[PDB]
Amino acid sequence: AFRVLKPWWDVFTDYLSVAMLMIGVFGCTLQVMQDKIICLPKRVEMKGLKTDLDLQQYSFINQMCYERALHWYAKYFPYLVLIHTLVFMLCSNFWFKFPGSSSKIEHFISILGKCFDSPWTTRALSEDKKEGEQAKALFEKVKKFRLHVEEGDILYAMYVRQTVLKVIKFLIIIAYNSALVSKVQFTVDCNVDIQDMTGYKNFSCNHTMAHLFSKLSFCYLCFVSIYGLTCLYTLYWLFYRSLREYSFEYVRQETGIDDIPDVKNDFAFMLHMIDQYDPLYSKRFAVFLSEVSENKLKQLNL
Amino acid sequence: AFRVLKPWWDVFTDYLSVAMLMIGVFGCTLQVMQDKIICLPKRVEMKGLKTDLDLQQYSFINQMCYERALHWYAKYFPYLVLIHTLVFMLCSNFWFKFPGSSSKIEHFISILGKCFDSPWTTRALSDKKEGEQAKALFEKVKKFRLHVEEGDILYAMYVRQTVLKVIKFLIIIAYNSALVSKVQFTVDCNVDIQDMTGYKNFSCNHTMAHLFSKLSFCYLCFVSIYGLTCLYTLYWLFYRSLREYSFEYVRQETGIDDIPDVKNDFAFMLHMIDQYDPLYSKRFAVFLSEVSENKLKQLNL
Amino acid sequence: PAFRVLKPWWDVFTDYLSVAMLMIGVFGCTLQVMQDKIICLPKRVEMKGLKTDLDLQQYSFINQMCYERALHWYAKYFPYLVLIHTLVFMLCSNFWFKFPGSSSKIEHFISILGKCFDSPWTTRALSEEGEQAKALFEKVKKFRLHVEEGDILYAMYVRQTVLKVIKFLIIIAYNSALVSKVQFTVDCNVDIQDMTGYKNFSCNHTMAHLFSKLSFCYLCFVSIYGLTCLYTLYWLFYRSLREYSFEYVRQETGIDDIPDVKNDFAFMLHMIDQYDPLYSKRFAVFLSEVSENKLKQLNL
Amino acid sequence: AFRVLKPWWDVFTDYLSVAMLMIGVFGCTLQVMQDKIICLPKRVEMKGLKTDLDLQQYSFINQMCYERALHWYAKYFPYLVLIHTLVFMLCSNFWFKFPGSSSKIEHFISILGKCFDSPWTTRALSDKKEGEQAKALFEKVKKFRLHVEEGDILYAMYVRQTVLKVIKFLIIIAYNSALVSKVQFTVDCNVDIQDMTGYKNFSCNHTMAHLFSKLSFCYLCFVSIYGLTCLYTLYWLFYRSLREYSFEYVRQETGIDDIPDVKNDFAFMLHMIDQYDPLYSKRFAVFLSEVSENKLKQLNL
Amino acid sequence: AFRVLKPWWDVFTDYLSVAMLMIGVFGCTLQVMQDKIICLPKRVEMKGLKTDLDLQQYSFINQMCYERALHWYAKYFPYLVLIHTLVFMLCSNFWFKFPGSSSKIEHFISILGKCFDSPWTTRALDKKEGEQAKALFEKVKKFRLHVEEGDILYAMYVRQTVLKVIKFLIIIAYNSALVSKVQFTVDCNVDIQDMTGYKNFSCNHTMAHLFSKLSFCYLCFVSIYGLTCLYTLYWLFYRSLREYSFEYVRQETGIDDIPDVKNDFAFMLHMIDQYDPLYSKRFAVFLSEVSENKLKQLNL
Amino acid sequence: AFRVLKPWWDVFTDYLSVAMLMIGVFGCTLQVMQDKIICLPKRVEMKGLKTDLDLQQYSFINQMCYERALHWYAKYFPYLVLIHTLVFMLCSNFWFKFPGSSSKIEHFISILGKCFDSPWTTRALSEGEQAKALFEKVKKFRLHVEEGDILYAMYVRQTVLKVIKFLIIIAYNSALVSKVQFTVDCNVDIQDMTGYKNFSCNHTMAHLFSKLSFCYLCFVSIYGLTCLYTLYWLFYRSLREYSFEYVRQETGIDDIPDVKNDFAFMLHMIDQYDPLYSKRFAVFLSEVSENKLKQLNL
Repeated sequence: AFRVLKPWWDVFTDYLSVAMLMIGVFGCTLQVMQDKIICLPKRVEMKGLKTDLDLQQYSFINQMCYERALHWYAKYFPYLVLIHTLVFMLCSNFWFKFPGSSSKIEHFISILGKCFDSPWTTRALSEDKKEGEQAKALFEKVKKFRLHVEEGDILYAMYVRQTVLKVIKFLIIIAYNSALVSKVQFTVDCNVDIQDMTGYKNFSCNHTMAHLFSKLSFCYLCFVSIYGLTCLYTLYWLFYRSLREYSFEYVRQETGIDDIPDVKNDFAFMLHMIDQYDPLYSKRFAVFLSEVSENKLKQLNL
Repeated sequence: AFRVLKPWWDVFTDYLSVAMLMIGVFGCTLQVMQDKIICLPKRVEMKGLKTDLDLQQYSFINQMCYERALHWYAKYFPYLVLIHTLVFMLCSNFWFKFPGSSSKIEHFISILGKCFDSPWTTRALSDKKEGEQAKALFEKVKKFRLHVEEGDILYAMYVRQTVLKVIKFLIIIAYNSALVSKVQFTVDCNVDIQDMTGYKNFSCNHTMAHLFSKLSFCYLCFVSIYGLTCLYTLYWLFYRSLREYSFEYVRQETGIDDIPDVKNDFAFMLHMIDQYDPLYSKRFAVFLSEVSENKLKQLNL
Repeated sequence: PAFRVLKPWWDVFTDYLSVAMLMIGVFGCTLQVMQDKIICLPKRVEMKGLKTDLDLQQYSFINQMCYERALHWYAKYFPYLVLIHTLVFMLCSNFWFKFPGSSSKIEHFISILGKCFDSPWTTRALSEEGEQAKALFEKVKKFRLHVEEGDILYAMYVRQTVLKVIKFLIIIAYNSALVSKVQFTVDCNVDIQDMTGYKNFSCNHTMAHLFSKLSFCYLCFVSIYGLTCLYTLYWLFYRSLREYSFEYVRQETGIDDIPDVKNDFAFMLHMIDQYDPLYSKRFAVFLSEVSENKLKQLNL
Repeated sequence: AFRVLKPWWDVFTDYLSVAMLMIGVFGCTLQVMQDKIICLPKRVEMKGLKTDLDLQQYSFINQMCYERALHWYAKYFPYLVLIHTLVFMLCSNFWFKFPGSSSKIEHFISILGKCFDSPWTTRALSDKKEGEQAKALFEKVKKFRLHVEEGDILYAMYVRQTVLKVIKFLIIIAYNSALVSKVQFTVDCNVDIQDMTGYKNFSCNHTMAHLFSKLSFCYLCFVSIYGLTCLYTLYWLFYRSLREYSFEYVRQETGIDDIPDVKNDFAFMLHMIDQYDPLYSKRFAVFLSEVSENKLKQLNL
Repeated sequence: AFRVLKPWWDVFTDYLSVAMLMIGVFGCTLQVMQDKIICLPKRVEMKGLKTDLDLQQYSFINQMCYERALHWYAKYFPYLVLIHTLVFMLCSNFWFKFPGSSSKIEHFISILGKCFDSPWTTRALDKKEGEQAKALFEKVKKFRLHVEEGDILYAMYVRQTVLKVIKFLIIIAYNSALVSKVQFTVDCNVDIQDMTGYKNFSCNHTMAHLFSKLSFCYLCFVSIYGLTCLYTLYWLFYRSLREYSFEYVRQETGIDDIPDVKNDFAFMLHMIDQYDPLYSKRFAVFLSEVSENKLKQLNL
Repeated sequence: AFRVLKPWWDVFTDYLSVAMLMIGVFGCTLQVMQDKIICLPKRVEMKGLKTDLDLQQYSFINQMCYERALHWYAKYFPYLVLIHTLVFMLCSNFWFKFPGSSSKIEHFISILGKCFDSPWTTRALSEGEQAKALFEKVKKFRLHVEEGDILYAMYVRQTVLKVIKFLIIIAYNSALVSKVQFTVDCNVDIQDMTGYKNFSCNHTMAHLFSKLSFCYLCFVSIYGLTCLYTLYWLFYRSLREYSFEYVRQETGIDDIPDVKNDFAFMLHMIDQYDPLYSKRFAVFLSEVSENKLKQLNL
């Protein structure tokens, strides 16, 4: 699968998002099962007060003040969480499933798998007709892959745009979610004009799930902040190391085959992406990139 | 399997349809557990007001004003969404199963898959079993090129389905935008029940009126994106005569300057595949020249 | 299962329609007994309310007395009728698999075609083993004496579609006739005064504006169903299903002596070539004395 | 595969029984969900009557009049439906699963199945292993004829079973038709609870009275059809000698003119097997002539 | 393959046991669903009586008179029927899983299954088949030596049947004794005067007319079960099952050197011959020394 | 699951545990379905008595007296039943899944299953490579087990824990069975907020819990009796030393040695299921049989 093409920052978030999502789901459930606002008329030994209100006047007051007193944030806290998590997940898996930049990844993975474990690699890095035929076919495949992928830049622009979009969505969320968080309170006042229906004008209301939504909001800000720090680090990683230019220096130094060229653009990007998992697949691919090795295979074929 | 024949617009529209179904199901789920209407009579220190009504008269009033005061759009918003999503699903994946129509596509897919990995293409672009495989490839290519060139059964149907989807777009957006303002919270109910209840005018509240409005806005936006994608698909479909294909670049980049020009359904399929990866075309075009057949026969000896 | 190739497109279409009809019927029945089925109030023929002075059980007495005295019989038993009609359709669609007289012949035919479809001699004849081919030929010979003796496997297939068409016509008739009798507000005039004190009541049927909509849907479905059946009723009449003629195979193979079969074998070939038009081609070679002449020559 | 020995009636009655069972189960299911009875006292502008009764005295009245005024049929109809259906199913099944009467059936089925695929059967109608298998099957059939052609234990039980089922039909139809008129909607209840409630006469409504009646009618219909088929069986076992079979058609057609006429259990079972496909009879008949055995012996020597 | 060692009576008994179980679960479920007792105070135009009792004093009275007036049989009838059914089931199967009486059964059944597919039996009534027959003969001798002195596979059968019969007698006894105490309306005289104000109440038990019918049905079913078990108990004792004579097989096969088995093996043969009286002949063929001498002669 | 390595003791105790769990679940289900307390005030022609209490003062009274008047046994009986049956099951099952005492069990079962059907047993009591392999695996397993302990002490240690737990359960169930009453009195000091100080309460599941407690006591008693008999059976001879004596006279072989420790322990256990596996194993325990097999192989 696409496990080799995923640094830590691209799997770490792959869990954070999930966590975020479940919070949202929990909220939604608890917003439906649990009760809601409860409102009582205000009058601005001990004996109780008689309001002389029915069982439907109370429901009318409750469901009028629910939407005439509560701030829009308190009413819909978790739906925004679900929307944001869904958009984040859509961002994380954009260039994997987009045609025009998906076949290249599949071909690269297939060729890397083929060349990772080859007898010719063992023979070449140490210092039959079938093996020689397979080796020659794989060299031709590598050459055609190089000429077919070493011209475009689609697998880098998409990734840059993706990270930029995730970072900006971070900034917006931490902006507004932090702005509107003191408006989730417990006891509110409701001043609606229902005087000819119930006989009372001012009410005091208690929102049930206020404290819990406040706690969940703080947890969500924390998780988002971690997400944003990870994304910022990735964005720094992209824009510092000149990711569109590879350099086979260490392979040349500790291999002895001093003719490996420096590939650029998309292939260099993919090499930089695959050496963050296990820095040896670059060696195996570099084996199949020297005219010297091709000449030695031709000579041994005879 | 079939992912190769599904361009980006198709998957984009499928995701939009999935989201549409999700919001429809969300609305349907909420309507059962929360939605209701509460109606009170109108009479046009602080003390309460006595109406002197039972628990049966209140239910009478509620369920009468529900169906005599609410606009039909507010009552059944999400069922329309579900029906439209169902129609959109039916329109998609419809040009696969109207006739059998599976042999014509699976045969082409298998042909292309076996042609892509044929070493003969690589050798031209640079044992007995290889010769037998090449002979079978040529024979089945000939059979399929003879079968396909019969008419238009997998091209016009695509046009019909896209046109139907666009028409459904226009209608849905039109009447969802027209009536989106009939979802209100507080309404006035004027029913003539005075000889059994005593009150004539009532004021009612619909529980879910600030949420159906937002779900409607989200649904309308998703609809608009869907329609824009469909319009682009139609523009691309009708801008280029996809029933005729020319191997202009293949002959120049390969040197075999005798490859013919195929048309109708086969050309349509070739253009369909050209979007995913413009490499299968050359691999198939390798097995389309009689000179290649002559070379294969000569080398098999 | 095994009896899958013996289903033209309209058969699976009608199966899907029938299952959808059953879903609608069960949905309606479930929604029926899920809520309060009626709300009835007495009638008395600044603003202040009216005190009926009725207990909590007198209201239930009134509700369920007027429910079965003011509602039209259609508004109550709609889902039950939907279920009954769907079950009848499903039973009718399969009254040619379970009858032993037709089941035996169908199993024999399917076994013969299964044996013939994977016989190398068919490929040999079409391109232009041994004892098994001869034995299969005698099996085919016996087969086209066992079945070709009358009209049993075909008479019931044309007898059932007529019944289905009649049922669809009757359903349309009495379901469009009585769709406007499902009202929302009704008047109930029962004589319960020594128990309650009120004689005239006004009632609301809660799910009256729902059964209406479902009804429409139901009609539409049967309408489509009807059309399909009509096509099949037309498909069995323009061409004589009891006469078959091997013509294209003769020209595409050259074995120009295959005869024209009649009766149930002809009908079965007609009904099975619409699934995959090659079973007739594969079977055709097992019908000519030339094929057996070549078999005997090859054996010697 | 105990389906070859099942004429059309023995498979029609099974579906009838399933339908009867589902009707009974549906009725028994709604027997509990819906509230049973509603009783109010009788006093033998417009204002209501103040009964001045609690919610406990109402329950007392309802649950006393329920069992002091309703007829036993109106209360126990579904249970009787289920009991009768279970008895019918048990009677239909008391033919395969009785020791001393099940081994013969399986032996016959296995022998007939093996004989249906012997190539000597088709050979006689125009290899060492095949020859010895044919000889062994000849001996097995000869032994079997000496096994189940002495006692009619497998034929008397079928007649007993069908007679009992007909009797049950008669009883069920009789009493259901007699009592179906006692399921009423509105009833009167005259119980002596005056020192506890203050009222002596009550009027009650039985909610599930217009429904059971309908189901009851349906039940009869199904049962009626059931009985008819059983009656047909008690004309098919008695219009000829069911214990004397005649292999006349096989001799007059195939040519083998020495096949014997079996009798008793074997004749009855052949008459039954000849109600599915008249080809098993001749496949078994061909393995009953000494001429065929002599021909096989000559071919073996 | 235990069905062969399962006479007809031990199928009918299993069916009766499952019927008893379904009746019991039926009763328990409908006991859960209902509302149980309803109690009202007694005062030992028409106007209703005001008892001036709260909504919790009714619950107090109802549940006090429940376990102060109802008989112990009317409350725990379903539990008793379930317990009896479980004991019956665990009693009928206590000779398959008890160690020391299970290995013998599996050995015997496996051997009898092996000694059915043998052409030597057909010959009575080639090197590999001869060796297989000799091995089977050696096995016959060895286990016939094995299960010949430990005669515990038939005492357990008699003991379980006796236990079942005794349990039948007890159940019938106290079910007939206490079936007239399931009454509908009862009088409850509890001393609660300073908490409710009333001293005497009259109560109705909801499930007083369904339990009577279920009790009668249970009595009928258990009576049939007991009659079957009584017949089986008579069967085991009118003749010694510990001795078997192979008279008919000897007279029919002319191998008249067959000895008479005894004790446990005689019991197993007596049990098996009542399913299909043919395995005895196969074992008779495969237990004689004449047959093995003939086999040895043929082998050479 | 190792049926042969289970005697009547194990099967009977497993069935008893199943029944125990059944009644425990039944009681817990009824408690969670229909079980509560109903309390009324006390005043220490017939007419009704007015308490003048709301619909929430009753809830308050019921909740307060459900915690100050009901004994902790009356409320938590099914939970204790479930916990104790669970621990019994775990203790009885904690003998095969120990990391280090499992392979010796299934390997022994496989060896004996192979030895049961070996033709050499038939030949002796009346394929050479297979017989040699079986002899080899047998002798290596003997060497491995004769020095490997922690397969006999664990059995005793688990069957002693069951006995002690039985004793404790009897102890605290017999004493607190008379505290499950139906009618109880509740004297809580809530007068300024309810108006009454003394209440009489009914617990709705007193009699049923009494019956279930009696059934539980009987079932434990039987379980403990069986466990005591098992302990007696283990502790009256050297279960770790088996004597191959009758084999010599009833087989003819005179060179059958007596195995030591855990292997003798399993031999003693498996002898009761069927006293014939010892025969098949003793056939292969002779050092002359291997010599005869080697001679016959040539």
